[PDB]
Amino acid sequence: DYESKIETTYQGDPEEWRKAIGDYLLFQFGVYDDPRSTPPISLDEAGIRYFERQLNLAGFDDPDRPEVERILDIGCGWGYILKYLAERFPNCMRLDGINVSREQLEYCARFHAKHGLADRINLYQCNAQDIHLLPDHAAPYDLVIIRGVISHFPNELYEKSMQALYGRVRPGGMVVISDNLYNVDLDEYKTPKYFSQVLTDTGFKMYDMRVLPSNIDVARWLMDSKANIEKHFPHGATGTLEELRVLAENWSVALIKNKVSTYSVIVTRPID
Ligand SMILES: Nc1ncnc2c1ncn2[C@@H]1O[C@H](CSCC[C@H](N)C(=O)O)[C@@H](O)[C@H]1O
Repeated sequence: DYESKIETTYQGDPEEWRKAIGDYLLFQFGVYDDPRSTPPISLDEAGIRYFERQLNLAGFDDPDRPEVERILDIGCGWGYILKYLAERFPNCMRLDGINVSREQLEYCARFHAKHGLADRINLYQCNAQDIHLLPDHAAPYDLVIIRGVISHFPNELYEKSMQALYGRVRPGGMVVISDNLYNVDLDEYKTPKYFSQVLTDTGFKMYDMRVLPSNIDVARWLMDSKANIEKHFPHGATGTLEELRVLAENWSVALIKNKVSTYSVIVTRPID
């Protein structure tokens, strides 16, 4: 039922999703402050510049760092992050994606194949808590992406997932996380502290943690996706797209009030 509830969330025609969240189908917000972004900044542009800023903060614009031989994308959505990483790391011959959504994985497979990446990118129906089942234990991960996923995890699944992940990360390896955390510890009519503590308790060293994108940039992404749904589905969106259209206002209000932020959380497995 856990996986059924996530399958329902991300089900529906990817071609419909494109009209709402952009052609790249990236679904963890974006940054609007990149000097390379020419206004008006699209959801696609905001989303990929946000990911590029995360990789910059994780040290991947420095050439004096180890070769990236193996990549994991935990909760790989509609597969654009894996496609981007295959082009950014053209000598990386193994990029693994895990997802519980069969419809997203079926789209990922077709999208990657179209781009000649079917043999470099491996896609698994695999819950983050079962990552011990990923093949080739001899090849640790140099780079792990967890972009807008852990919000779907009960605390126990988050802890077990990070415990499972840690042993499979190469010492010196980077885990690049984006999640939507609460700044307020009360019921009003995961916190940064708890979120960070799970990673450090696991044995990861904190490398960089910050609000990113800014509250106003997350609000802009949400209100732009809302405008997209209202323009492209004037007669009514349904399921997750209608929920997104409604959540956009309430979440944007929470963001302006600083009740919630999106955090860039980059940890490393220590070279010990
Ligand atoms: N327990 C779990 N194990 C694996 N993937 C999960 C998961 N719970 C949620 N997911 C996946 O996490 C994703 C959340 S949406 C984010 C998608 C992508 N990382 C992006 O940045 O666009 C979805 O693809 C969802 O199916």
